[PDB]
Amino acid sequence: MTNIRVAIVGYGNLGRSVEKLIAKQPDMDLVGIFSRRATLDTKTPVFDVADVDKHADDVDVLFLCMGSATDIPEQAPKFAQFACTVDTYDNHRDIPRHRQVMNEAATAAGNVALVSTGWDPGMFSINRVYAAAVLAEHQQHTFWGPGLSQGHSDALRRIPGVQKAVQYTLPSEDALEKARRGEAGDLTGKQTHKRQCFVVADAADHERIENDIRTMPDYFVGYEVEVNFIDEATFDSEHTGMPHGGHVITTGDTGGFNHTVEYILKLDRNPDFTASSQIAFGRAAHRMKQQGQSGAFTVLEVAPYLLSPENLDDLIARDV
Ligand SMILES: NC(=O)C1=CN([C@@H]2O[C@H](COP(=O)(O)OP(=O)(O)OC[C@H]3O[C@@H](n4cnc5c(N)ncnc54)[C@H](OP(=O)(O)O)[C@@H]3O)[C@@H](O)[C@H]2O)C=CC1
Repeated sequence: MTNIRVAIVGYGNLGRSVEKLIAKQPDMDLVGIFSRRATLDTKTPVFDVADVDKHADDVDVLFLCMGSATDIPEQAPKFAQFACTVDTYDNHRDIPRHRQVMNEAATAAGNVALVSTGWDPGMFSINRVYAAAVLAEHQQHTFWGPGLSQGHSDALRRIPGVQKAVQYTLPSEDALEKARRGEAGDLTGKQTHKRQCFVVADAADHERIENDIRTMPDYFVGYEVEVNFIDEATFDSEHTGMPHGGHVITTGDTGGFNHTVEYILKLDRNPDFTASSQIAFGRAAHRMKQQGQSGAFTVLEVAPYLLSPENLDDLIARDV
């Protein structure tokens, strides 16, 4: 058994998660980390991202863990010419373009690029397509959370007087139920999710801050909001985590008979589950290349069995 040689590009939250999780794999060897920074807090060999071309023959798959916002769009295609790549790119409106670009790079180099893996895009995208394909006439919605929202948290932190803050996006239990019954067709995004804020500020600024939040356009205006002014000690203790998750609910009618399909994710640590998904798809990319395949693919184009470290025969005999 020849293990798959993998490397990590970008050492942030995701990068640390995949590094830590590769040890739990029976068929993978971490060759090193390609970073823009020289000094990293790890015993794993660190290399300059500029020297990827010099290790092209020591690596089978590159786990791209840089920022989706800017890094991915411009850097990703370059790495596809050196080995199979796996990213968790999440800009939905840019995925078709990303795929086309990654496909040209991967095809030319003869590698396989797995784009937009993770839980969303990723696992949620898969369930969305499966549930919609099965239930011809259907209604579908995806709720996010309970979970930390980085975008909304930043809006909170930029309010004058806020020392520390975090906001959790929580799906409205009322909206979830309606969706399960198939009566959520007419619900706005303003009523499917609730917003919970935890702010650390001087008691004298509480009245204003609370009002700034409730009237903040786009972010909180029109939503059910709940503000909590906690002690710094309480914040550091129970609000320095990265939890997340969500629900993908699909309902359908088969002639006077309703069917509900619900996929739920409860993650204690977002980067850990994302890394787990990315890794599994890393195994799939390698396998696909072996089978003579090349190009860029989404999670919708890989047969399920490809992500598993077990042989197909064991899977069919035990899990089908
Ligand atoms: N599809 C999905 O379900 C999901 C996708 N994602 C995507 O995955 C990505 C995850 O990145 P994440 O680790 O959370 O974010 P970070 O910002 O922590 O990591 C981003 C990049 O910035 C760099 N950098 C990291 N830490 C530092 C630092 N301390 N000082 C200076 N530079 C640093 C890194 O590159 P370098 O080491 O080279 O400096 C790293 O690759 C996101 O962009 C998101 O779009 C996230 C969750 C889910």
